[PDB]
Amino acid sequence: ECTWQVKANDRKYHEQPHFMNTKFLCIKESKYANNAIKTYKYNAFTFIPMNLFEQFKRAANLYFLALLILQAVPQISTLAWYTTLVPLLVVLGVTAIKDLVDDVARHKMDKEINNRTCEVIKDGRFKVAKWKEIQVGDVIRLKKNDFVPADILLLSSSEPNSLCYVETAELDGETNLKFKMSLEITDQYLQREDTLATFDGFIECEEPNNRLDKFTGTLFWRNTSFPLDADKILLRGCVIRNTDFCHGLVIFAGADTKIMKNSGKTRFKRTKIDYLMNYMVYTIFVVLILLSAGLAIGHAYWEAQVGNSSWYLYDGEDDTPSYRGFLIFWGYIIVLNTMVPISLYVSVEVIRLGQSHFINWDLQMYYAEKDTPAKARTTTLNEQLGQIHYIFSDKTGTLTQNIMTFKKCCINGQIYGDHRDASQHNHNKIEQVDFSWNTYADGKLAFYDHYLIEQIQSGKEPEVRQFFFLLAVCHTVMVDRTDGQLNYQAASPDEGALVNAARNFGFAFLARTQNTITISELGTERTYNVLAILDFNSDRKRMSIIVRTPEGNIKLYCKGADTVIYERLHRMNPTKQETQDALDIFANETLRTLCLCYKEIEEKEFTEWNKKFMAASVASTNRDEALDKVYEEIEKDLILLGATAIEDKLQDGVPETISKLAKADIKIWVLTGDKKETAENIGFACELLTEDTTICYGEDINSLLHARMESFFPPGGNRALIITGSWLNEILLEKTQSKRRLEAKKEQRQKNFVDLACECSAVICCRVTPKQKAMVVDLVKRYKKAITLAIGDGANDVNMIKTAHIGVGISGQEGMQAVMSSDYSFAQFRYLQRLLLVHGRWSYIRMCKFLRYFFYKNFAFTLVHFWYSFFNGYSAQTAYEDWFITLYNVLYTSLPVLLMGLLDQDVSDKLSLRFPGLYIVGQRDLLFNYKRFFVSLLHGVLTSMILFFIPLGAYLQTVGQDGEAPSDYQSFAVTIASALVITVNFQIGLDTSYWTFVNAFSIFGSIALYFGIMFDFHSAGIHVLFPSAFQFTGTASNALRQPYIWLTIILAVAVCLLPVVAIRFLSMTIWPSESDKIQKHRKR
Amino acid sequence: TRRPDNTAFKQQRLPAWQPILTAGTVLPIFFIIGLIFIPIGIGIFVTSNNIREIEIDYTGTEPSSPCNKCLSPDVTPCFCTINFTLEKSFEGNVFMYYGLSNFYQNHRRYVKSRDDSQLNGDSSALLNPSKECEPYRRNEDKPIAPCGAIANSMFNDTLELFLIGNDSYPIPIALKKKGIAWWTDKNVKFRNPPGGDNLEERFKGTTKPVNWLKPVYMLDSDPDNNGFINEDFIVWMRTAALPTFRKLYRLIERKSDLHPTLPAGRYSLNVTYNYPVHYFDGRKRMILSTISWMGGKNPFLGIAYIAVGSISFLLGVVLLVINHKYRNSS
Ligand SMILES: CCCCCCCCCCCCCCCCCC(=O)OC[C@H](COP(=O)(O)OC[C@H](N)C(=O)O)OC(=O)CCCCCCCCCCCCCCCCC
Repeated sequence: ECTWQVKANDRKYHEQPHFMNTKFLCIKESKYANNAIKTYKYNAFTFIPMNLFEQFKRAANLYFLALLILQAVPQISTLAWYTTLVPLLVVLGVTAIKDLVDDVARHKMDKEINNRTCEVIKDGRFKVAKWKEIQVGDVIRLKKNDFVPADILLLSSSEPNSLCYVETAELDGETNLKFKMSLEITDQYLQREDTLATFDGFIECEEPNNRLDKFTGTLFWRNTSFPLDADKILLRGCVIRNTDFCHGLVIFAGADTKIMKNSGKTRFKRTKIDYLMNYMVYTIFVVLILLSAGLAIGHAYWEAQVGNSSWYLYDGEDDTPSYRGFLIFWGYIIVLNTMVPISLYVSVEVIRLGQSHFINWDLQMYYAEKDTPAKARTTTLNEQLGQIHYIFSDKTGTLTQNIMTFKKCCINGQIYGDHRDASQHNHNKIEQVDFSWNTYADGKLAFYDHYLIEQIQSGKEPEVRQFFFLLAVCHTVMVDRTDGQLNYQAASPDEGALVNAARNFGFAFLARTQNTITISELGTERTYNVLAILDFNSDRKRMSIIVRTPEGNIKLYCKGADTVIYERLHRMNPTKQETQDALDIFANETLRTLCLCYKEIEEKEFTEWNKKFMAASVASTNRDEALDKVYEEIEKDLILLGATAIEDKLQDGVPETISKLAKADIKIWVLTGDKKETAENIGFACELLTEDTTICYGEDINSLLHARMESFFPPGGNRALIITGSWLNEILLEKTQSKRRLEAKKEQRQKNFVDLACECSAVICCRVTPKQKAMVVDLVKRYKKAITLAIGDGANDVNMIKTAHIGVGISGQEGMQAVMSSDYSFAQFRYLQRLLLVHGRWSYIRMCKFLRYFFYKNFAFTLVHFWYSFFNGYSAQTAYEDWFITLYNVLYTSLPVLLMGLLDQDVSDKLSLRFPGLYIVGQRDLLFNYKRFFVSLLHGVLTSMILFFIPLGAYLQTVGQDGEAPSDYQSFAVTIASALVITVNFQIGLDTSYWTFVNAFSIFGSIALYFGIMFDFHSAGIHVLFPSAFQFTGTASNALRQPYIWLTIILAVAVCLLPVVAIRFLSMTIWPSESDKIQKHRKR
Repeated sequence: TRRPDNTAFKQQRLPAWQPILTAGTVLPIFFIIGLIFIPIGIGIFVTSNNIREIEIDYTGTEPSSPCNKCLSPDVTPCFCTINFTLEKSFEGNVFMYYGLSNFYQNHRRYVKSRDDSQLNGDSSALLNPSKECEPYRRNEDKPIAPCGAIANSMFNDTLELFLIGNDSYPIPIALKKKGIAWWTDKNVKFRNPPGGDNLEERFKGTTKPVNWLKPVYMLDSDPDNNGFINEDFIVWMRTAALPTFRKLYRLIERKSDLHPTLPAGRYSLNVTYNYPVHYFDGRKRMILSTISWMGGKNPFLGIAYIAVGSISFLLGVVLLVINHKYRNSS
């Protein structure tokens, strides 16, 4: 509240003094969001600088930029034409087209978002208006089942009192209808089309605090301007029902109503393995710096001793030797650049981009009915799926499925049973016992118990008649016979099931217009009147009512609970215990229950208490607390009738999914804004918790932790936790001469909180705010730093579906909010069991194995130059052909890496699901870490030692028998190039463990192609019109002829390739891995 | 959206094959290798020790050396002579050829000092080479056609050998001077500039190399071996790979039927000393020996193969016993 003058009526009128955003450029725009919804990432004209700025956080890309700016210099270059451009451009361009294609959808999505076609008074009258027209502070005429433009007040409507309905299941998940009131004074003044057009009294209110609970401020209209609230204010996504048309003023509008100001703030998401890649690139960078420095020192000393001391090595410069040393210290930085190659950051892209398609081509993930694809969204985080620790879920919709389906109750204590539970209809199968006498049968439910249809249609006892009459009249639905049938304009989606069951169980319910109700006794019309409407109370958990028969009979009905009616009930019930003993049967299953009764008062106390009660009915404030006492005065001697049980169909396979994911040592927490009873019901209905679970609600945990401040609970595990948003906040405690100890006061209570929470095996949080959800997410993400996946249902959770390390959105339903803000998506819940067991660990092992071999195959390729430096006088002369040094990690050894990345699978997926104990390695990092990397390094370096020092010792003695193709330079390279190309391919052959025809095809193609081009490089048939690049013609076509050039390649291969076989076999036998244990006796 | 297509590839059920890698499979490879290296190793080591080799160290760096007298004879081409002796005569054909040491023929600033196009016989690169032979591209604005440090410094020395008779008659040895090259290089690698057989007027302006005391076209009267085809010229072109190396210099031919190619006794090596290595320890020498139907003299391969085979065999049994100990035990 800072004198906004929001101006809820006029169009622009721009009364705004010097208070707009005072920046330094004319791009200044309104303080009040008019209609703009700019949820883009950037603009399409100055995309480049922002994209590239956030692109060069890849240290490897900094490195490659340095290589280009370093190599093209016409001083020391030592390499061929600057042709790193071809792979350099790919890594920075294809990712760009990737996020262009994954971001451009926002344009169209918001365009269709910002068009609604409502009626709004932009001039004189309301007019057709797309959503992007309605400015800040206007007047909207909404229609039946509309789609709320802005969060506005309401001035009039169609209903009496201009009351309205909003289905608040958009900022939350439960779908009970919430009604609202309009402005009290103007309930009679304008209420119409025209006179509002002339209006004044423009109001201001408070800038949002994302609280949804205060809404202060007062009117600016005349006649003793009065305060502002939330009961006359509307929200964004609320859908409309039974409220044909309305009228109000717009206070908050644009893309900053409340939710755009509590939900959002995307971030660039990077997987865990990426951080390790960056660290290790830093380490290899510094290592090659030291190598180049030491070698340049060597070169300078050798030149001083021998450089000017020769004559055949005459240069055109008298540059001092130390200048040569400096001038060669930048000559190895370019022949040792194959450390940290460019090939890594291209092949990574193919790996990830391929694996995504495997995510979203899975038939077993393809839903049947809805025809939904289960498609990925990001196509870059595909390996995080193997390192999860905590899953955060929203009960609304995700676990349940918005269906109630009344199950059964008892009569005089006898249960209804399941399949037959009667004499007749017993030798047939379990098939339905036909309901046919019901004129409006249309049963969306099918029962199999039959004594409950024979006693109905026959009439053996009016106890059931009492039950069903109560189940009908004690409703709150707006029954109305509009179109042939009788319409049930529902209010609370709880009684609906029983009401419809009674409706099609003969007892069709009829009109209840004002005070008089009507109902069909087996179709026969009857009429009553309500003696007193006695509503529900949250504490009371009951709603009573009384009807009078036309001839002068009245009843009572409770519609209550057990621990609320088993105290005030009749004292002369023997059947109370049979009903109770059925009820406590109902506890070993997982559906909620209510208790139903009546009291026999006709006239002796009806009027006597009635006069006092009606006198107390009118009240300034004693209508809910003192009127309650006289209200509850007659609430004794409840002569009981029976009970009722309501189920809640939720999903499929969910208990099995929860079991499996518990096996894999994952912690699963449920966060939602729904109330406590539903939370407790789901606690058992999904088997997160059973007997032997000391729940110890928020009060208890607060008290005990305050006392204790092992893991600070009575040891024994299995302590599920139930928490209110208020009590969550209370325990978190966040509602000149600077000391600021509050954070010191906090930030341990948080640590103790999270430790308690982990030491409880489950956590349920009811009545929580969308801000609170992501808040606890990144709380627990800070302490005990882990990996988090958030699976969502709707719009309230979009704040936390975008904070965790991974976000998954359920699709195929109404879902369109998460499905655009997700990172993965699919159309069930049990499908999760395959995402993290078949795809997660497969992806993790594929990527780790690839990334671990891809450094060995480069180290064991580049260190040969370093070892050779000693015998060319530190001169930066390569040890390879130059039509080979460039094609090595392009064409020779590139395919098998990719095929093993994109095809290899540890064990068959089916038994992988059958054994969810394999997953743990991903969490514990038993495949990649800061140690296995150095092992790859130390295994490549030894291979270089061998590769160089075998042909060396071969070439210090004669090799030429009769053709005289002895040692020279152009042979000391071929006889080592061949050894290098053979060793690495044999190694990848050893690592892979899922052979296919295409794998072996690729490997043997690699070897065969290298030798084929070894020959065909030595034919001038292609050296024509190419006369200055294929120098190494006729070198190996001679060299390979003799035997001594062989019988050393085999020696090197053997000596460097057996010890890895020895280590593999040894460590396999002595310390088998889980996959080994499964695989050996895998038929068993 | 519609259902995904069906493909065993897309569903990852393609036919496969798992690793039958077992304690039973592993060991036979170790042991079959352990007995496949020793036979070849000894079979080649015997031949290695069955070759007779002799160096001479033509350099003679000490003052007592018989050739020190021509260390700095900057007056005339020293026609020096040394005596030596061999103990047992040879058979077959023999090769005689020189060798250097501490001569970094693989240096970077040096291996990149050739001009392949002009060597090939190109008309153009002839009258205008490529700017890479930096000190000497236009000494006085003329082509230097065999241009480059590699070609500049082809070492100049003439050797001859005699066998002394019973009346102090050192008769000459009939040594051949052809075929000692790659058959490829004398055919395609680089040829003379085209035209008729003169080699004189087709080298206009192509001045001699600075350190070449004489221009190429009188290198050898033989029509083939003059120009860019003088086979020794090529042999020096093919750069070696280390600071120590032998280049083929001349061959011999096995005499008619059976008698010693070179019966034992004293021999006289008379050589013109013309080349300055005495500054970088370049102890230049010549050697000479035979070649069998198996190979040269290379003990290192024999010893390496023997050691590797024995070690592989040795480790195999340890693997056997350890897997025996740890099978179905703990
Ligand atoms: C039965 C069904 C099976 C179906 C399977 C189908 C799978 C086939 C996919 C084939 C994709 C092939 C793409 C390229 C192949 C690999 C590329 C590659 O490996 O480049 C690696 C090399 C990197 O060399 P370096 O040593 O690090 O560089 C050192 C030095 N500085 C230098 O200058 O060297 O890079 C280079 O040295 C130069 C690059 C050479 C060529 C690279 C081209 C990359 C372009 C890829 C774009 C295509 C992607 C399009 C996807 C669709 C987009 C809509």
